[PDB]
Amino acid sequence: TANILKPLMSPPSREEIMAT
Amino acid sequence: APNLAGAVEFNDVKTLLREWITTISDPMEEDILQVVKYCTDLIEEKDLEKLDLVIKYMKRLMQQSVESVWNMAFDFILDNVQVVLQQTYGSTLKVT
Amino acid sequence: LNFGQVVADVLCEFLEVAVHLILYVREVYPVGIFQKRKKYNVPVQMSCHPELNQYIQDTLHCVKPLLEKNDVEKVVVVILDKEHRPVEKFVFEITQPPISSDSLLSHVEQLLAAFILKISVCDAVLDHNPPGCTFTVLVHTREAATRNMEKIQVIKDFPWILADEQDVHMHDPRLIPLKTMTSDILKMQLYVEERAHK
Amino acid sequence: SFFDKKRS
Repeated sequence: TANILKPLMSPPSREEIMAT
Repeated sequence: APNLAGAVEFNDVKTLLREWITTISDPMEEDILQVVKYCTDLIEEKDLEKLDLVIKYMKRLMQQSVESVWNMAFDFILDNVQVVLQQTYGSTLKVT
Repeated sequence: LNFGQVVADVLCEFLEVAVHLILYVREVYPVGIFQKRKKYNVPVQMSCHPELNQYIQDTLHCVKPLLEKNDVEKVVVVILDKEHRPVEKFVFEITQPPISSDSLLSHVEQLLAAFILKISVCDAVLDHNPPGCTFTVLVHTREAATRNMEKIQVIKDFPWILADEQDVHMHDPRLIPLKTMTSDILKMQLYVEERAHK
Repeated sequence: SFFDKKRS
Protein backbone atom coordinates (compact mmCIF):
# COMPACT_ATOMS: atom_id res chain seq x y z
CA THR A 1 0.00 0.00 0.00
CA ALA A 2 0.79 3.75 -0.30
CA ASN A 3 2.82 4.17 2.84
CA ILE A 4 5.08 1.08 2.73
CA LEU A 5 8.51 1.36 1.13
CA LYS A 6 11.20 -1.11 0.41
CA PRO A 7 14.50 -1.26 -1.37
CA LEU A 8 14.54 -2.22 -5.00
CA MET A 9 17.70 -4.32 -4.50
CA SER A 10 17.27 -7.82 -3.01
CA PRO A 11 19.98 -8.70 -0.54
CA PRO A 12 22.75 -11.15 -1.43
CA SER A 13 21.15 -14.61 -1.43
CA ARG A 14 22.64 -17.65 0.30
CA GLU A 15 24.57 -18.77 -2.82
CA GLU A 16 26.31 -15.46 -3.61
CA ILE A 17 27.40 -15.75 0.04
CA MET A 18 28.97 -19.27 0.13
CA ALA A 19 32.05 -17.94 -1.67
CA THR A 20 33.64 -14.76 -0.22
CA ALA B 1 -0.95 -7.01 -13.98
CA PRO B 2 0.08 -3.38 -13.51
CA ASN B 3 -3.05 -1.33 -12.80
CA LEU B 4 -3.57 2.34 -12.10
CA ALA B 5 -6.48 2.41 -9.64
CA GLY B 6 -7.73 -0.79 -11.24
CA ALA B 7 -6.96 0.67 -14.66
CA VAL B 8 -4.90 -1.93 -16.51
CA GLU B 9 -5.63 -1.46 -20.21
CA PHE B 10 -3.46 1.41 -21.47
CA ASN B 11 -6.10 3.95 -22.41
CA ASP B 12 -8.06 3.35 -19.25
CA VAL B 13 -4.86 4.63 -17.58
CA LYS B 14 -4.55 7.48 -19.99
CA THR B 15 -8.11 8.74 -19.52
CA LEU B 16 -7.95 8.24 -15.77
CA LEU B 17 -4.77 10.38 -15.64
CA ARG B 18 -6.31 13.04 -17.88
CA GLU B 19 -9.37 13.31 -15.66
CA TRP B 20 -7.12 13.38 -12.65
CA ILE B 21 -4.80 16.16 -13.86
CA THR B 22 -7.76 18.03 -15.36
CA THR B 23 -10.25 18.04 -12.51
CA ILE B 24 -7.74 18.46 -9.61
CA SER B 25 -5.45 21.46 -8.91
CA ASP B 26 -4.12 20.31 -5.51
CA PRO B 27 -3.68 16.53 -5.80
CA MET B 28 -3.30 14.34 -2.74
CA GLU B 29 0.23 12.79 -2.55
CA GLU B 30 -1.43 9.49 -1.84
CA ASP B 31 -2.43 9.66 -5.55
CA ILE B 32 0.92 10.94 -6.83
CA LEU B 33 2.65 7.99 -5.17
CA GLN B 34 0.40 5.37 -6.76
CA VAL B 35 1.40 6.77 -10.15
CA VAL B 36 5.02 6.29 -9.10
CA LYS B 37 4.13 2.81 -7.99
CA TYR B 38 2.35 2.23 -11.26
CA CYS B 39 5.42 3.20 -13.26
CA THR B 40 7.94 1.16 -11.31
CA ASP B 41 5.64 -1.84 -11.76
CA LEU B 42 5.73 -1.13 -15.45
CA ILE B 43 9.50 -1.33 -15.21
CA GLU B 44 9.33 -4.52 -13.17
CA GLU B 45 6.69 -6.05 -15.46
CA LYS B 46 8.87 -5.25 -18.47
CA ASP B 47 6.55 -2.75 -20.15
CA LEU B 48 8.80 0.09 -21.19
CA GLU B 49 6.58 1.01 -24.10
CA LYS B 50 3.65 1.76 -21.91
CA LEU B 51 5.82 3.52 -19.38
CA ASP B 52 7.46 5.72 -21.98
CA LEU B 53 4.01 6.64 -23.25
CA VAL B 54 2.64 7.26 -19.76
CA ILE B 55 5.56 9.33 -18.73
CA LYS B 56 5.12 11.53 -21.80
CA TYR B 57 1.36 11.88 -21.73
CA MET B 58 1.54 13.27 -18.25
CA LYS B 59 4.64 15.22 -19.04
CA ARG B 60 2.60 17.14 -21.51
CA LEU B 61 -0.62 17.48 -19.46
CA MET B 62 1.36 18.22 -16.22
CA GLN B 63 3.72 20.87 -17.54
CA GLN B 64 0.79 22.41 -19.54
CA SER B 65 -1.21 23.00 -16.37
CA VAL B 66 -1.16 26.43 -14.76
CA GLU B 67 -0.71 24.89 -11.35
CA SER B 68 2.98 24.80 -10.48
CA VAL B 69 1.84 21.94 -8.23
CA TRP B 70 1.46 19.64 -11.26
CA ASN B 71 4.81 20.75 -12.58
CA MET B 72 6.59 19.57 -9.45
CA ALA B 73 4.45 16.45 -9.30
CA PHE B 74 5.94 15.40 -12.64
CA ASP B 75 9.51 16.05 -11.59
CA PHE B 76 9.01 13.89 -8.53
CA ILE B 77 7.30 11.15 -10.55
CA LEU B 78 10.13 11.04 -13.09
CA ASP B 79 12.99 11.15 -10.55
CA ASN B 80 11.83 8.02 -8.85
CA VAL B 81 11.19 6.45 -12.23
CA GLN B 82 14.77 7.12 -13.28
CA VAL B 83 16.70 5.80 -10.27
CA VAL B 84 14.77 2.55 -10.72
CA LEU B 85 15.45 2.45 -14.46
CA GLN B 86 19.06 3.21 -13.78
CA GLN B 87 19.28 0.11 -11.59
CA THR B 88 17.14 -2.22 -13.66
CA TYR B 89 18.23 -1.43 -17.19
CA GLY B 90 21.34 0.60 -16.43
CA SER B 91 19.85 3.47 -18.39
CA THR B 92 17.71 6.54 -17.88
CA LEU B 93 14.62 7.30 -19.88
CA LYS B 94 15.47 9.77 -22.62
CA VAL B 95 13.14 12.70 -22.19
CA THR B 96 13.90 15.13 -25.01
CA LEU C 1 6.22 15.36 17.32
CA ASN C 2 9.76 14.85 16.00
CA PHE C 3 12.65 12.62 17.01
CA GLY C 4 16.11 14.19 16.99
CA GLN C 5 19.04 13.48 14.72
CA VAL C 6 20.96 11.80 17.55
CA VAL C 7 18.00 9.71 18.58
CA ALA C 8 17.67 8.73 14.98
CA ASP C 9 21.39 7.70 14.89
CA VAL C 10 20.90 5.69 18.02
CA LEU C 11 17.86 3.89 16.59
CA CYS C 12 19.61 3.09 13.33
CA GLU C 13 22.69 1.82 15.10
CA PHE C 14 20.35 -0.31 17.14
CA LEU C 15 18.39 -1.67 14.22
CA GLU C 16 21.61 -2.51 12.41
CA VAL C 17 22.75 -4.80 15.16
CA ALA C 18 19.27 -6.26 15.46
CA VAL C 19 18.77 -6.96 11.80
CA HIS C 20 22.15 -8.72 11.88
CA LEU C 21 21.15 -10.75 14.90
CA ILE C 22 17.73 -11.80 13.57
CA LEU C 23 19.47 -12.94 10.39
CA TYR C 24 21.68 -15.27 12.41
CA VAL C 25 19.19 -16.58 14.95
CA ARG C 26 16.72 -17.53 12.21
CA GLU C 27 19.52 -18.96 10.08
CA VAL C 28 18.88 -16.79 7.05
CA TYR C 29 22.61 -16.87 6.42
CA PRO C 30 24.94 -19.61 7.72
CA VAL C 31 26.91 -19.07 10.95
CA GLY C 32 30.25 -19.15 9.15
CA ILE C 33 29.81 -15.44 8.33
CA PHE C 34 29.03 -14.27 11.85
CA GLN C 35 31.54 -13.08 14.41
CA LYS C 36 30.77 -12.48 18.06
CA ARG C 37 30.90 -8.83 19.10
CA LYS C 38 29.61 -6.66 21.94
CA LYS C 39 27.03 -3.90 21.75
CA TYR C 40 24.81 -2.50 24.43
CA ASN C 41 27.15 -4.36 26.85
CA VAL C 42 25.91 -7.75 25.56
CA PRO C 43 27.16 -10.31 23.05
CA VAL C 44 25.97 -10.26 19.45
CA GLN C 45 26.51 -11.69 16.01
CA MET C 46 27.41 -9.56 13.04
CA SER C 47 28.09 -10.80 9.57
CA CYS C 48 31.55 -10.36 8.12
CA HIS C 49 30.41 -10.60 4.50
CA PRO C 50 30.93 -7.16 2.92
CA GLU C 51 28.08 -7.21 0.39
CA LEU C 52 25.71 -8.16 3.24
CA ASN C 53 26.86 -5.38 5.49
CA GLN C 54 26.59 -2.80 2.72
CA TYR C 55 22.97 -3.77 1.95
CA ILE C 56 21.98 -3.35 5.55
CA GLN C 57 24.00 -0.22 6.08
CA ASP C 58 22.53 1.23 2.89
CA THR C 59 19.06 0.29 4.01
CA LEU C 60 19.38 2.09 7.31
CA HIS C 61 21.35 5.02 6.02
CA CYS C 62 18.17 5.78 4.09
CA VAL C 63 15.66 5.18 6.89
CA LYS C 64 17.46 7.58 9.19
CA PRO C 65 16.19 10.95 7.86
CA LEU C 66 12.63 9.61 8.20
CA LEU C 67 13.33 8.70 11.83
CA GLU C 68 14.77 12.16 12.33
CA LYS C 69 11.29 13.56 11.68
CA ASN C 70 9.59 10.65 13.34
CA ASP C 71 7.96 9.77 10.07
CA VAL C 72 8.17 5.96 10.53
CA GLU C 73 5.58 3.76 12.14
CA LYS C 74 7.22 0.35 11.58
CA VAL C 75 10.55 -0.91 10.42
CA VAL C 76 9.97 -4.54 9.57
CA VAL C 77 12.45 -7.34 8.85
CA VAL C 78 10.47 -9.71 6.71
CA ILE C 79 11.79 -13.18 6.11
CA LEU C 80 10.56 -14.77 2.91
CA ASP C 81 10.49 -18.41 2.10
CA LYS C 82 11.74 -20.23 -0.98
CA GLU C 83 8.70 -19.24 -3.09
CA HIS C 84 8.89 -15.62 -1.92
CA ARG C 85 5.95 -15.92 0.48
CA PRO C 86 6.48 -14.31 3.93
CA VAL C 87 7.12 -16.81 6.77
CA GLU C 88 8.10 -14.47 9.59
CA LYS C 89 8.09 -10.78 10.47
CA PHE C 90 10.00 -8.81 13.01
CA VAL C 91 8.21 -5.55 13.65
CA PHE C 92 9.67 -2.48 15.37
CA GLU C 93 6.78 -0.27 16.18
CA ILE C 94 7.75 3.25 17.06
CA THR C 95 5.62 5.67 18.96
CA GLN C 96 5.78 9.01 20.73
CA PRO C 97 4.72 9.13 24.40
CA PRO C 98 2.93 12.32 25.65
CA ILE C 99 6.29 13.40 32.47
CA SER C 100 7.92 10.82 34.81
CA SER C 101 9.54 8.09 32.54
CA ASP C 102 13.17 6.81 31.94
CA SER C 103 15.75 8.91 30.06
CA LEU C 104 16.42 7.15 26.78
CA LEU C 105 19.88 8.62 26.16
CA SER C 106 21.05 8.28 29.76
CA HIS C 107 20.08 4.64 29.73
CA VAL C 108 20.47 3.58 26.10
CA GLU C 109 22.43 0.36 26.62
CA GLN C 110 20.19 -0.84 29.46
CA LEU C 111 17.04 -0.19 27.46
CA LEU C 112 18.11 -1.52 24.08
CA ALA C 113 19.98 -4.51 25.36
CA ALA C 114 16.69 -5.93 26.49
CA PHE C 115 15.56 -6.02 22.86
CA ILE C 116 18.86 -7.59 21.95
CA LEU C 117 18.70 -10.30 24.61
CA LYS C 118 15.13 -11.34 23.58
CA ILE C 119 15.95 -11.68 19.90
CA SER C 120 18.90 -13.91 21.00
CA VAL C 121 16.59 -16.46 22.64
CA CYS C 122 13.49 -15.86 20.51
CA ASP C 123 14.04 -19.15 18.63
CA ALA C 124 12.84 -20.89 21.82
CA VAL C 125 9.35 -19.54 21.01
CA LEU C 126 9.12 -19.43 17.20
CA ASP C 127 8.84 -22.47 14.93
CA HIS C 128 11.84 -23.40 12.78
CA ASN C 129 11.80 -21.77 9.38
CA PRO C 130 12.03 -23.48 6.00
CA PRO C 131 15.38 -23.54 4.24
CA GLY C 132 16.44 -20.97 1.62
CA CYS C 133 14.67 -18.14 3.29
CA THR C 134 15.85 -14.72 2.17
CA PHE C 135 14.90 -11.37 3.67
CA THR C 136 13.83 -7.81 3.06
CA VAL C 137 13.19 -4.64 5.09
CA LEU C 138 9.92 -2.75 4.84
CA VAL C 139 9.27 0.70 6.19
CA HIS C 140 5.75 1.73 7.19
CA THR C 141 5.46 5.50 7.22
CA ARG C 142 3.01 7.44 9.37
CA GLU C 143 1.58 9.26 6.35
CA ALA C 144 1.39 8.30 2.66
CA ALA C 145 3.50 11.29 1.78
CA THR C 146 5.74 12.36 -1.01
CA ARG C 147 8.39 13.79 1.34
CA ASN C 148 9.04 10.30 2.66
CA MET C 149 10.23 9.24 -0.76
CA GLU C 150 12.19 12.46 -1.31
CA LYS C 151 14.13 11.73 1.90
CA ILE C 152 14.67 7.93 1.62
CA GLN C 153 15.98 8.15 -1.92
CA VAL C 154 19.44 9.31 -0.87
CA ILE C 155 21.60 6.69 -2.55
CA LYS C 156 21.57 6.67 -6.33
CA ASP C 157 22.79 3.05 -6.28
CA PHE C 158 20.15 2.06 -3.74
CA PRO C 159 16.64 3.03 -4.85
CA TRP C 160 13.44 2.35 -2.93
CA ILE C 161 9.98 1.59 -4.26
CA LEU C 162 6.54 1.26 -2.80
CA ALA C 163 5.94 -2.30 -1.77
CA ASP C 164 2.71 -4.14 -2.59
CA GLU C 165 0.24 -6.66 -1.22
CA GLN C 166 2.55 -9.54 -2.24
CA ASP C 167 5.43 -8.27 -0.09
CA VAL C 168 3.37 -7.76 3.06
CA HIS C 169 0.48 -10.23 3.29
CA MET C 170 1.01 -13.23 5.54
CA HIS C 171 -1.50 -15.97 5.93
CA ASP C 172 -2.88 -16.70 9.38
CA PRO C 173 -0.34 -14.83 11.49
CA ARG C 174 0.58 -15.54 15.11
CA LEU C 175 1.84 -12.87 17.47
CA ILE C 176 4.80 -13.27 19.76
CA PRO C 177 5.66 -10.09 21.61
CA LEU C 178 9.29 -9.85 22.61
CA LYS C 179 9.79 -6.49 24.24
CA THR C 180 8.15 -3.15 24.88
CA MET C 181 9.86 -0.14 26.35
CA THR C 182 8.90 3.41 27.15
CA SER C 183 11.03 6.46 27.69
CA ASP C 184 11.51 10.21 27.76
CA ILE C 185 10.63 10.62 24.07
CA LEU C 186 10.26 7.21 22.43
CA LYS C 187 8.25 4.06 22.92
CA MET C 188 9.32 1.09 20.97
CA GLN C 189 7.84 -2.37 20.80
CA LEU C 190 9.33 -5.44 19.17
CA TYR C 191 7.20 -8.35 18.13
CA VAL C 192 7.05 -11.25 15.85
CA GLU C 193 4.32 -12.32 13.56
CA GLU C 194 4.94 -15.83 12.31
CA ARG C 195 3.00 -17.86 9.76
CA ALA C 196 0.69 -20.53 11.24
CA HIS C 197 2.18 -23.43 9.25
CA LYS C 198 5.77 -22.89 8.19
CA SER D 1 -8.51 10.61 -2.48
CA PHE D 2 -8.83 10.45 -6.23
CA PHE D 3 -7.54 7.09 -7.39
CA ASP D 4 -9.23 5.20 -4.47
CA LYS D 5 -12.68 6.69 -5.25
CA LYS D 6 -11.86 5.90 -8.87
CA ARG D 7 -13.18 2.46 -9.53
CA SER D 8 -15.45 3.36 -12.53
